[PDB]
Amino acid sequence: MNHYWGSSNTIPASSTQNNNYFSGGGNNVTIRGNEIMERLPSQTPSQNMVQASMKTLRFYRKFCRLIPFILRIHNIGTKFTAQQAMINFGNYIRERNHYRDPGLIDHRIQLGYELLYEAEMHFSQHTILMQYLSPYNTPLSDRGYSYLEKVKYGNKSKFLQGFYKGNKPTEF
Amino acid sequence: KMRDLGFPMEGEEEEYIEQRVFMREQLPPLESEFWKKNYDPYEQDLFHF
Amino acid sequence: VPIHLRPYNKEKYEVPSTKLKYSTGYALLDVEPMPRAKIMKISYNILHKLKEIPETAMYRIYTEEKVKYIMKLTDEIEDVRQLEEEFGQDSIELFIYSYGKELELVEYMKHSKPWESRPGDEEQNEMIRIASQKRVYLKHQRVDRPARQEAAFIS
Amino acid sequence: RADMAHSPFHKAIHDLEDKRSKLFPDRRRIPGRKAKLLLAASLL
Amino acid sequence: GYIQRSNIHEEAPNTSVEAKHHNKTFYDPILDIDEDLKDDIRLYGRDKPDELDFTDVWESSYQNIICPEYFYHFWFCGIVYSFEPEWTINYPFEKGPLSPLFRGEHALRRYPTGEERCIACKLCQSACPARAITIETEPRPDGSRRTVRYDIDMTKCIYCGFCQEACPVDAIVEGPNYEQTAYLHEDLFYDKYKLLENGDKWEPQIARNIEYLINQPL
Amino acid sequence: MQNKYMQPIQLFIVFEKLNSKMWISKKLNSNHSIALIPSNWFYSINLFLKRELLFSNITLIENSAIDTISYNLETNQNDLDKTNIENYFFKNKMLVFYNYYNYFLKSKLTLFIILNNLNKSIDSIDRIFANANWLERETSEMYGINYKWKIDTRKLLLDYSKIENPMLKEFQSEGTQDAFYNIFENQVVVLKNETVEL
Amino acid sequence: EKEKRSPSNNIIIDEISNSDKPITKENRESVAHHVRQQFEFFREVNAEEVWSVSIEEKYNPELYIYKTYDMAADDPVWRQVKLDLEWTFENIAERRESLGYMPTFKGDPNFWQ
Amino acid sequence: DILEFSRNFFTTLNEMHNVLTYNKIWKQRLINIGTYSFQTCLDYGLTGVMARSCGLKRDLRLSKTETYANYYYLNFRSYTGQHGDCYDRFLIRMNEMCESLNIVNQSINKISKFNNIVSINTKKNI
Amino acid sequence: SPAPPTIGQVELEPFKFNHERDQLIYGYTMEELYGKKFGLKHSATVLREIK
Ligand code: SF4
Ligand code: SF4
Repeated sequence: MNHYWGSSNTIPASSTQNNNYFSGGGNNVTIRGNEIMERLPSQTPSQNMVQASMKTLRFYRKFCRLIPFILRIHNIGTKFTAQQAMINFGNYIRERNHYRDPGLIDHRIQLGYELLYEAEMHFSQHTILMQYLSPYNTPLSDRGYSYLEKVKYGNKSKFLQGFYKGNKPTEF
Repeated sequence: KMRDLGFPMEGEEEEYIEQRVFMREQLPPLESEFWKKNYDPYEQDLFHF
Repeated sequence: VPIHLRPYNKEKYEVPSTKLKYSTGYALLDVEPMPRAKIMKISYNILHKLKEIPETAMYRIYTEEKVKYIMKLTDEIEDVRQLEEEFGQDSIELFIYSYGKELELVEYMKHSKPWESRPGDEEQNEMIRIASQKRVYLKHQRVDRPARQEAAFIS
Repeated sequence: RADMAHSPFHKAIHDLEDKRSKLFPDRRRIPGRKAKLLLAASLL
Repeated sequence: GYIQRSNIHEEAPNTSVEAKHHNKTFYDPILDIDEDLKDDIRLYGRDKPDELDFTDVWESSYQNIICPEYFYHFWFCGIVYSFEPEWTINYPFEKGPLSPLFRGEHALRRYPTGEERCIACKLCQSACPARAITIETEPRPDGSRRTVRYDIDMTKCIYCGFCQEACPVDAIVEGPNYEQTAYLHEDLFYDKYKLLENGDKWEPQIARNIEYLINQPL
Repeated sequence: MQNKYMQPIQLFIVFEKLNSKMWISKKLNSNHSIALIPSNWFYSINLFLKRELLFSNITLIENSAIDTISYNLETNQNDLDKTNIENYFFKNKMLVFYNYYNYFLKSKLTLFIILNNLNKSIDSIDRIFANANWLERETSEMYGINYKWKIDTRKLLLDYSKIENPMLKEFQSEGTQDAFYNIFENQVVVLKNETVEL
Repeated sequence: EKEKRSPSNNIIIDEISNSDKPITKENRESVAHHVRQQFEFFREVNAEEVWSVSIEEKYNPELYIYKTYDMAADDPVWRQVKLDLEWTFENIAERRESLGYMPTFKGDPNFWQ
Repeated sequence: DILEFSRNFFTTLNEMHNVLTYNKIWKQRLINIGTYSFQTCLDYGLTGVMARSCGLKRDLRLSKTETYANYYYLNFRSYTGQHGDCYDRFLIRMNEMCESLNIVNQSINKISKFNNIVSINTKKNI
Repeated sequence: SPAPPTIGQVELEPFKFNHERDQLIYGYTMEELYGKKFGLKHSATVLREIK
């Protein structure tokens, strides 16, 4: 398969062997490929919501399979575990659940594959790509956190918390 | 097969090998390929299995 | 008998020429010793390939007319220099290359069917029709002072 | 015509034989002279 | 294009010796020997001539064995090109050639009486392609309209001179100074004090240059 | 005018099911012809162009898109007729234009396509013209165009780990993020931006 | 009567060419006429360029060949250009030496009263 | 001063000429490198020096319908290669520099006043 | 309808190799079809000097 994900795009086990003798093999799913990606063709158009949902599920599965490799190569394993990163990106996808245009979904899947490939080949910076794996309402695991506003504004509603803390600087 | 394709068959002509192996563009696909109904990868039908 | 309905004459066209250019003006383009024979061959092959397109389609009619024109012109001319003076006053090699390119369009047009309509034509025509119309503006419109709003009283 | 001989646009038209001789080479290279000379000299 | 041309062929000039503009020695038999070399097939493609010759044999033997590229280029570059005098301009002690139009450091000018030329018309602010000029205006207690703020971000400026062209009283100018290198980013935030002192320091040269430029149309 | 000109009318002769709308203007070169093309025939039309005689010696010069959802005449609003090409910029969500040059006919040909679907989907021609790869990639990333049957759909000029279409009219030229160095992380991060205004 | 054209005329409007011969599917001779016209236009548009197209150049090419240390010496036009430059310099030098002086612009602070 | 620059630019261009053009290393580094024909030259939208190297005669200044700014009414040459490689592009660039010098000279001549007033007797300039 | 003449697949290419040319010129030679190719045409003086 003349593609970056092809079954023959694996790194050889040794300099004289693709795998052990008597057989062949290689890992192309949980790690990056041997040759670099040179083209990423368009997603085949989806005629209904079922195909788009299948595309989303398969993209999420590929992302989940690639999480541990990304965490290891980017040195971000202490901020969150693999499962936490999967859950955060699933929260992202859930926030994108209301989509109902299959062409828009194909475009989004193309963009997601592109960003995943950028992450897995050290094109992007870890402090930049971590914005998609970060928790929504929880502190990161690599540092301490402040619970001051939890104690002072204990039972107060969201409106009161946003009223006591302004929305603009006060010097001017 | 190479001679039928048009590859160089002499030492002197090999200097232009690329002109016969890379510089020729691939033919564009027919529009019937775009007008297909399903685009799933092929697999064996296991009805009787 | 018309030339396009006349069997290909190997002896008439495959004749050496004593007046050929030293070279073409293009890199990796070789002078063709017998260009008229090649033109006749490509024209006949084009007609045979068109034999599969529906006869009522304008693609077939247009291509057949152009091929007939080219065949008549190249048959009536025996000197390559005047033939090259026709067809854009350039190297005949470019013309032959482009005509060989013309060969494949017959296969490419079978699966595209320019003679058959498509489901999306109606929306395109509607949006074409909508675009061109008189476009007045809200200002420059006459507004008069409304009459007094008479008050209504309940019983 | 400024790019062909005897053009009125050209200015230096009078006798410039001395300047033309001084500014440009006066001998034509002939193939094989250096090759034959150098090879024979090297062998000897 | 927009005119007619009955004859598109530009005929060659008259070649007769009787003609007034006859140019002898235009064609040199020693130099113009292109008829010798024009029939070579090597100049038209990848093809080879019908017959090779011992002249080509000798040329190849000379090129491959003697290797003239190590003595031709070496001598002809090294010795001769090193004989030429140097081109260096001693920067601390000499300056490169400029012009009175040179666009350098911005300055605000004054009338010969000491009055500010700038009347806060804000044409220079809208003329700036980089949006580097900020102006605020209040009526001065004597009644004249003057800026209470006129500042230029020199890190935004592209040194294009659109502002000095837009000024209708020649208030803002680009001076001849280019040695304005700063150690802090805040040293390049030019306020009215800086531009005014730049004008008060560089006034003679700016006046001379502007005098010449004004006299040019006259 | 003062030169030999002919319309590219054979294109609509072969494609018998298409309306023909062509323009010539003195604001363009005297050999430049502009035509309107429906979106559902673009791939077949390019297939015909690439191979048909007196069209085969053609090259793709330029490709881009126009966001006409905010197109308004600012002056001379009463000097518009039904034949003006700008009359097709109204009520139309998106426009796409391609510009080619033909060496045999020595002609410039511009083709305009009206996109009226919200997802902005159109077939790609980078399998026919090798120019269209980078051009279409840049157009797709700038204007959100969804190209189908494209060789490469990756971003061309935009930054990593970002999804945006900066050339839409809704987008402000200052963007939404800024890049700063973070001491607490010893690496560059992106933050919501506060910018100066003139 | 409502439209200005016959029902068999497909030319809604033609300002570019003002053509009176519509191309129609029914009339096959119109296709032949259009083909003849387009080939004639091909020949004529390629027969009007002053530099791009030249059959005489195709049959009698003129080449530039590098043969000496001087790039200009391989072409008479460049030699003529160099001689013209020297001629202009000599004329300027003699014309300026004849006068004996050179007027100059001298600054005047009286300009700034 | 522009004419002075042109006269000395001839010499500087010859100086660059004699270390590169006939150099064996330069020829072995540039000849038959990156060779392409007109078909690629059309597929990838190549224009300018690259298009003149692929063999195509395409100059916007010399085009009848596409010329601009006095170019159509001058007299200069343009150069096309016959191999479509790096050597052709190098030679074309050098020759284009020379022709640019020629065009500048022609323009200066077009804004020049050559003839003068001569005395009725003795044909002496005044 | 008469059968059209056959066109080779490698035919219609812009340029030809040695065996392709051999296919094309089966009845003739290079000189009879293409003409004569000349390397260099030295003048009488140059030839005399070379000898
Ligand atoms: S352009 Fe001149 S006059 Fe106007 S606000 Fe600026 S400095 Fe003042
Ligand atoms: S020189 Fe140009 S960019 Fe700089 S302040 Fe003036 S107008 Fe703005």
